[PDB]
Amino acid sequence: TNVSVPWGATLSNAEHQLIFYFLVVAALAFVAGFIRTYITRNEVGSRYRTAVSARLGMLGVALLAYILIIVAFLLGYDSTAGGWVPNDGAINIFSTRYIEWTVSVPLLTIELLAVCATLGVQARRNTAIAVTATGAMIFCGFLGAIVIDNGTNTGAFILWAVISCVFWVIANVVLIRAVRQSLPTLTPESHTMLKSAAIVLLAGWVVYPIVYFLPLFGASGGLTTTILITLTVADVIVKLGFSTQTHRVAKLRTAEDVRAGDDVHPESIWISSVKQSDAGLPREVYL
Amino acid sequence: NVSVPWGATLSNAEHQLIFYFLVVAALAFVAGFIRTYITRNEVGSRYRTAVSARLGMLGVALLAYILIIVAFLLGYDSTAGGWVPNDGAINIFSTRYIEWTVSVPLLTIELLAVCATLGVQARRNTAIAVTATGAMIFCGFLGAIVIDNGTNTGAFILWAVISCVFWVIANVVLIRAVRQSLPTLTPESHTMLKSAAIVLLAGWVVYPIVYFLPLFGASGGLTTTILITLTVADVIVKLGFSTQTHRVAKLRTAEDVRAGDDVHPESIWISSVKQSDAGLPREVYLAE
Amino acid sequence: TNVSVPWGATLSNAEHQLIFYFLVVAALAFVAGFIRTYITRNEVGSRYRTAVSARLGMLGVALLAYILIIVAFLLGYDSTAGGWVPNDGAINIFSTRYIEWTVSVPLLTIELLAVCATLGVQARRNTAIAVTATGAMIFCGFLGAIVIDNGTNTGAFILWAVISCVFWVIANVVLIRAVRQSLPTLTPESHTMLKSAAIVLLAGWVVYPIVYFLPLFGASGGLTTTILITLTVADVIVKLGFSTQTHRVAKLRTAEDVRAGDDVHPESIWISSVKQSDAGLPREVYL
Amino acid sequence: NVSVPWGATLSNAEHQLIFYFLVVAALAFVAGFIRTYITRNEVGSRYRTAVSARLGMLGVALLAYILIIVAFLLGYDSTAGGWVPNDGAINIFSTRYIEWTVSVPLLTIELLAVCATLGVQARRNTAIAVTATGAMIFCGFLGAIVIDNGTNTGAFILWAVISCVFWVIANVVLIRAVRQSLPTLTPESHTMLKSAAIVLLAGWVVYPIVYFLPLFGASGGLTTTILITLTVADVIVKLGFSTQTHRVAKLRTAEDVRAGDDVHPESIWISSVKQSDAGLPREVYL
Amino acid sequence: TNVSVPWGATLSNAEHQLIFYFLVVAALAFVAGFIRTYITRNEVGSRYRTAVSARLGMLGVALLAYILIIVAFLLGYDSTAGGWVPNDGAINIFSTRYIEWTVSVPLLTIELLAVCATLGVQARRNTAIAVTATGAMIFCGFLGAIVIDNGTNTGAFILWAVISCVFWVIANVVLIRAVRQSLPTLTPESHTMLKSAAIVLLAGWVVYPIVYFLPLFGASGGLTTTILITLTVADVIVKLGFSTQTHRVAKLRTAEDVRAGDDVHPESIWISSVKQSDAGLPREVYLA
Ligand SMILES: *C/C=C(C)/C=C/C=C(C)/C=C/C1=C(C)CCCC1(C)C
Ligand SMILES: *C/C=C(C)/C=C/C=C(C)/C=C/C1=C(C)CCCC1(C)C
Ligand SMILES: *C/C=C(C)/C=C/C=C(C)/C=C/C1=C(C)CCCC1(C)C
Ligand SMILES: *C/C=C(C)/C=C/C=C(C)/C=C/C1=C(C)CCCC1(C)C
Ligand SMILES: *C/C=C(C)/C=C/C=C(C)/C=C/C1=C(C)CCCC1(C)C
Ligand SMILES: CCCCCCCC/C=C/CCCCCCCC(=O)O
Repeated sequence: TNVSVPWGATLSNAEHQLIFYFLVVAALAFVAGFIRTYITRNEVGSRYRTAVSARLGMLGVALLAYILIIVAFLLGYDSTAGGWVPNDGAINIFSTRYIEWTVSVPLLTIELLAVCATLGVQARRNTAIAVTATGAMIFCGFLGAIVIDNGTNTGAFILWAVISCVFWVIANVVLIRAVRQSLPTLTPESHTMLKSAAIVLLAGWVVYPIVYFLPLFGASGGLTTTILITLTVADVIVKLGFSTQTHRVAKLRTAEDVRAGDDVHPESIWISSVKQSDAGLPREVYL
Repeated sequence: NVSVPWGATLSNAEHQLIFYFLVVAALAFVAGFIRTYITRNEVGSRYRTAVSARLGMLGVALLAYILIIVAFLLGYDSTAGGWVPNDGAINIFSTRYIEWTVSVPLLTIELLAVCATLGVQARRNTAIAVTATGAMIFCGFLGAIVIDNGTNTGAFILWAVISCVFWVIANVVLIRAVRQSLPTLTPESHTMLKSAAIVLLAGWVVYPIVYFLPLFGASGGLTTTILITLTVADVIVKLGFSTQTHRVAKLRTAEDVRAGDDVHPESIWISSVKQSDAGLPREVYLAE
Repeated sequence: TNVSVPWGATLSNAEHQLIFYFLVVAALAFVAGFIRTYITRNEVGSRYRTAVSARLGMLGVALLAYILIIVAFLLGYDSTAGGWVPNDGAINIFSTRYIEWTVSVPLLTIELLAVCATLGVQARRNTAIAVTATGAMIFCGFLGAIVIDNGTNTGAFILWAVISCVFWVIANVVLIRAVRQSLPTLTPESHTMLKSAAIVLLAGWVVYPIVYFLPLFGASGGLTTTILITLTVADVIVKLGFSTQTHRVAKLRTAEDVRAGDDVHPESIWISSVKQSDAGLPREVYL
Repeated sequence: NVSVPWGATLSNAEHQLIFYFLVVAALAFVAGFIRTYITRNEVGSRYRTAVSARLGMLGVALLAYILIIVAFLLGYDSTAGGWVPNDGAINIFSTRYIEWTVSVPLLTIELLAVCATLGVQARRNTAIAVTATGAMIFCGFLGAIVIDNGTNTGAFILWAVISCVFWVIANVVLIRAVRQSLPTLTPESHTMLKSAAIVLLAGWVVYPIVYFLPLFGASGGLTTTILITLTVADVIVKLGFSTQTHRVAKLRTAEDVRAGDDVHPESIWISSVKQSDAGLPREVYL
Repeated sequence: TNVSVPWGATLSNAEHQLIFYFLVVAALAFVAGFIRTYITRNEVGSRYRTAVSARLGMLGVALLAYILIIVAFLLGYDSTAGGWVPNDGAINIFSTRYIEWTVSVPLLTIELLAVCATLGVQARRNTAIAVTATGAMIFCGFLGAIVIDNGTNTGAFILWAVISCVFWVIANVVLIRAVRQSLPTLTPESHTMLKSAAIVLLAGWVVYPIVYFLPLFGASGGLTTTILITLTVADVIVKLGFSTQTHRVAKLRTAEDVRAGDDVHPESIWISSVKQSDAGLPREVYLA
C-alpha cells in the first residue's frame, strides 16, 4: 500500500476555515449562477433550449451537491485543540463530490452537444455514448478511491483510475468529433464560440485526474486542504466559465436563425451591448 | 421465515455505494424536474396533462428519495468497517413504497394523457389504472413491511399475488388504450407511443422480481443489490419513460399545428429537426 | 358514554407504519396536486381566477399542514416493548389537523363561490358568511375535542359539536342557495358541472362530524388508527376530488365566454380531449 | 416593576390556543402570498409597486410567523403545573417586533403606491413613512425587550411615548397623501383608497393598547390574550388592508385602460363585474 | 497581539437580542428585496437584463448568507450567569459575513458595469478586473482577520488590510472610469441616476474598512455589538439603496431606447408615477 487517504490527515483551525470559506462561496456562486441562467433562459430560441435546461439542471445539482459536501465537512470533523480530528463521516466529503460529478459532468456533455449542429440519430447516439462514458468515468474513480478497501488498496486506486481514463478518452473523442463536424456548418463567429466553450470544458477536465493521484505522494493537513480547495475552484471555474460560453453560442445561433429569416424571437438579442437580432412576432394564423 | 433485508449488516463499501446511487438518483430527478419545467410550453394545451403528471411525479420522486436518504442515514450505525441495522432501517424500504404509491399512478395518467382515448373511455381508463397501481403498491407494503413486521412468509406471497392481480388489470387497460390509439395516430407518433409504453410496462417486471429476492435468504450483498437495483430501476424507467411521453406530446402538438387544427407561439424542434413553425392566434374585435 | 382521547391509546409497529404511509402519501399527493394546479392556472379566464388562487392556496396550506402533522406524529410516540407509547405531544397530531381545516375549508367555500354566478354585494356577503361560518365550525370542534378540559369533558365534546353543526348548516345553506341561484343563468353543460362539484364537497363534509364522535364508543390502537387514516383519506379525496371539478367548471365557463364572443383567451381550451374554445388575441389598441 | 408576559406560566388549553392561532395565521399568509402572486398581472405596470410591496410583506410575515412558532415551541416546558416559561420565552415577543420592523414599513409603501403622489412629493413621503414606522417598532423593542429585559417601567413608558411620536408622523404623512389623492381619483377609487387607509391606520391603535397591558399585572390568561390579539390583529390588518389596496390598483388600472391612457392584455373583473376589456399594444416598425 | 478578536468578548442579554433583531430584519429585508426584484424583472429591456440577473443573484446570496450568519450566532454563544459567553464557533459569525461579501460585492460591480455604456472588449476586460479585485479584496481581509493565526497576528491584520485596500482602489478606479466614460453618452436624467448609484456603492464601501480596524481599539461586548450591527445596517442600506438606483437607470435607458425607436417593450414603463415609455409589440414577420 502507498495510498494515504486524505480524510485521515488532521486539519489546522486556519485550514478548516479556508475549506469552509471556498465550499460555501462556491455554493453561493452556483445559486447566483442558477438565478442568472433562469432569468436569461428566454434569450435563446426553442431550437437550443436543451442547452439552457442542461445548464440550469447542472447548476441546480452542483448547488444541492455542495450543500451536502458542506454538511459532511461540518459533521465529519471534531475540534481537539491540536486541530480538527477526522470522524468516520469525513470520507463522505470526498464521496459527495463524486456524486456531484456523476450527475453534473453528464449534463455538461449534453449542454455542449446541444449547441452542436448534430442532427437526427448522429446526435442521439453521441449523447448516449458521452453520458454513459462520463457517468462510468466518475463511477470507476469512486470505486478505486472510496469503495474498494476504503480507498487504501494502491492496486485498485491505480487500476480503476486507468479504466476511468479509457472512458475519459471515449468522451473527449465523441465531443471533439461532434464539435469539429459542426464547426463547418456554423458561421465564423459561432464557430469560434463553440471551439472556445469546448476547450474550457475538455481542458479543465485534466485538473481532476491530476488531483486524484496526489494522495500517492503522501498525506498531510496541507495536501488534504490543497486537494479540496483546488477541486472547488475547478468545479466553480469550469461549470460557471463554460456555462456562460454555451449560452453566448445559443444566443448567436438564435440571432443568426432570426437574421437568416429561418425563425423569429419575441425580444431583441444582445452580446456585450451589441444588438445581434431585433424583436419579431409570428404571423397571425386563420383556421 | 422471510429474511427481512433490513436485518442484514452492510460493509463500509456497500453503505457508500447505496448512498452514492440514492443521492445521484435524487439529483438526477432535480435535473429532470428542472428540464421538464423549462420545456413545459413546448407542448399544446391539449396534451398539458402529460406535462403536469410528469413534473408531478418527478417532484414526488425527488422529495421521496430525500426521505429515503434520511431514513438510510438514521437506519444504520457504524461498527468499525461494518454498518449494523437499527429499528429505523425498515423505514428505508417503507419510504420507497410511499414513493411508488404516488409516482406509479401519475406515470399511468402521463401515458393515458398522450393516448388518443376520448370522452368517458379516457376518464374510465385513468380511474382503473390509478386505483389498480395504488392498490398494487399498497398490497406489497402490507405483505413486506406492515404484516408481522414483514416476517410472515405466507402474507409476503399472498399479498404479492393480490398485487400481481392489480398489476395485470393496469397492464391490460394501458396496453389496450395504447393499441386502440396507435391506429388513429401518425406513423412517427405511433412509434414513440409504443416505445414509451414498452419502457414503463417492461421495466415494471424488475420490481416484482426484486420483491421475492428476500425468500432466497438475507445478506449485506443481497440487501445492497435489492436497494441499488430498485434505485437504478426508478431512475431509468421514470426518466427514460418521461423523455418518451414528452417527445410524443411535442410531435402530436406539431401535427395539430401543421394540420391547421391549432397554433403554437414558438417553433417546435426534435433532435434539431423543425416539426412546426411559430404562429399567433388571429386578433378578434369583441362587440365593445 | 364518556370521552376516551385517541392520543392516549398505544399503537402497534404495523399501525405506526400505516399512519406514516398515508400521512406522507397525502402530503406528496398535495405536492402533485399543487404542481398540476399551478401549471394549469392559465387554462382559466381572468374572470374565474379567484377559483384557481383559492385552490392553489388550499393545496399549499394542506401540503404544509400535513408536514406539521407528520412531524407531530414522529415526536408524538415513543417505541417500547409494548409498541408505540403516546407522549405529551401526541395530542398535537389531532390539533394540527384542526389548524389545517380552519384555513383549508374556508378557501374551499371561496373556490365554489368563485365559479358561482353571484354578482355585486350578494357575492361578497355570501363569502363573509361562508368563511366566518366554516372557520367557526372548525374552531368550535377544536375547543370541544382539544382545548376544553384537555378533551376529557364529554359534555363540552357534544355541546360545541352541536354549536359547530349550526355553523355547518349556515355554510351548506349559503353555498346550496348560491349554486341553485347560479344554475339557471349558466349553460346545461356548466349547470351539470357546478352541481357535481357542490355535491362532492358538501357530501364528503358529513364524514368529518361522524369521525369526531368515534372516541365516545371507547379508545384503542385500532380505533385511533381508523380515526387518523379515515380523516387523511377524506382530506385527500375531497380536496383533490372537489378541486378537479371546480377547475373543469372554470374552463367550461371560460370557453363559453370565448365562443359567446364576450371575451378572448390566448390558447385553445380542452376537456377530456374535446376542444371547447380556439386560441384568440385581443385587438391591437392605439392610445 | 413591569410584569413581563414571558414570566407567566400557561395552561395546556392556553398553550394549544396560542399554537392554533399562530399556525393558522402563518397558513393564512401562505394562502394570501399564493393568491397575491397568481393575481399579480391583474395590475398595470404603473401600480406594480403596490403588488411587489404586498407580496414582499406577506413573504416576510409568513417566514416571521415560522420563527415565532419555533420560539413558542422552544420557549415553554411541559410540567405538572402546565407550561413553565424558560429563558427563550422572551424570543416569542422579540420575533413579532422583527416582523413589524419589516412588515409595517412595506404596508406604508403599498398604500403610497396606490396614492396619486408624483415626483419628489411621492419619494419624500415614502422615506418619512418607512423611517418613522421602522423607528416606531425599534423604540417599542428597546423599551419592552432590550432595556433591563423589559423590567424598567420608566423606559417601557418613555420609549412607548417616543414611538407614539413616530406613529403620529407616519399617520399624518399617509393621511395627507390619501387626502391629496382622493380629489384626482374617481368616486369608486376614492372610496376604496379611503377604506384601505382606515383598515391599516385604525387597526394600528390595537398594537399600542396591547403594549401597555403588562402594566395591569401578569397572568397565563393575560399573556394568552396579548399573543392571540396581536396574531388576530396582524392577520386581519395585513390581509384585510392588502385585499383593499389590490382592488384599488385594479380599478385604477381599468380606468387607465378605459380612459385610453394605457392598455392591458387581459380583461379586469371586480365581484364578477367587467371593468376593462383585453387590449394589445400596437405593433411598431423601427 | 494588540488585536482583540471581537468573538472573545462576552455579550449582555440586551446586546444578544439587538444583534439577532438586526440580523433577521436584514435577512427579511433581502427576502422583500428579492421578491420585488423578481416581480419587476420585465420592467427592463433584454439589453440591460445583466443588471437584473446580477441584483437578484446578489439578493439571493445575501439572503442565504445571512441565514448562515444567524445560525452561527445561535451556535456561537452560550447563556450563563455573566450573559452570553463566546464558544469555539463564535468566530464563524464574522467568517460567514466575509463569505457573503466574497460573492455579493463582485455581483454589485457587474450590476453597475451592466448599466454602464461600455462596449466590446473594454467592457469584458473591466468586469474581469472588478470581479477579481473585489473577490481578492475580501479574501485578503478574511486571511488577515480570521485565517492567519486565528486572527491574533496584529501585523498580518494590518498587512493584508493594506493589500486589500490596493485591490479596493483598483476596483474603484475601473468602475469610476467606466461611469465617467458612460455619463457623456447618457441623457441628463440617466447621467444623474448612474452617478447617484455609483456614489451610494463606492461611498458606502468606506464604512467596511473603518469597522475592520475597530478591534485594534480593544475588546467589548458593546464594541462587538457595534461592529456587527453597523456592518448589517451597511449591507442592507448599500445593497437595497444601490440596487434600487441601478434598476431606475435600466428602466430610464430602456424607455429611452423605446422613445428613440431603437427597440420596443411590451408594457408601459413608469418612474414615480410618470410614464417614460408606452407599450409596443414587435412587427409580425412572415418567414420564407
Ligand atoms: C463540473 C465538474 C467536472 C467536469 C468534473 C470532472 C471530473 C473528471 C473529468 C474526472 C476524471 C477522472 C479521471 C479521468 C481519472 C481519475 C478519476 C476521475 C473521475 C477524477
Ligand atoms: C417509478 C417506480 C415504479 C414504476 C415502480 C413500480 C413498481 C411495481 C410495478 C411494483 C409491482 C409489485 C408487484 C406486481 C408484486 C409485488 C409488489 C410490487 C408492488 C413490488
Ligand atoms: C379539506 C378538509 C375538509 C373539507 C374538512 C371538513 C371538516 C368538517 C366539515 C368538520 C365539521 C365538524 C362538525 C360539523 C361537527 C364536529 C366538528 C367538525 C369540525 C369535525
Ligand atoms: C402587520 C403589523 C402591524 C401593522 C403592526 C403595527 C404595530 C404598531 C402600529 C405599533 C405601534 C406601537 C406604538 C405606537 C407604541 C408602543 C409600541 C408599538 C410599536 C407597539
Ligand atoms: C454588500 C456588501 C458590501 C458592499 C461589502 C463591502 C466590503 C468592503 C468594501 C470591504 C473592504 C475592505 C477593505 C478595503 C480593507 C479591510 C478589509 C475589507 C474587506 C473590510
Ligand atoms: C429567515 C431567517 C431564518 C434564520 C434561521 C432560523 C433557524 C431556526 C431558529 C429559530 C429562532 C429561535 C428563537 C429565536 C432565538 C433568538 C435568540 C436571541 O435572543 O438572540
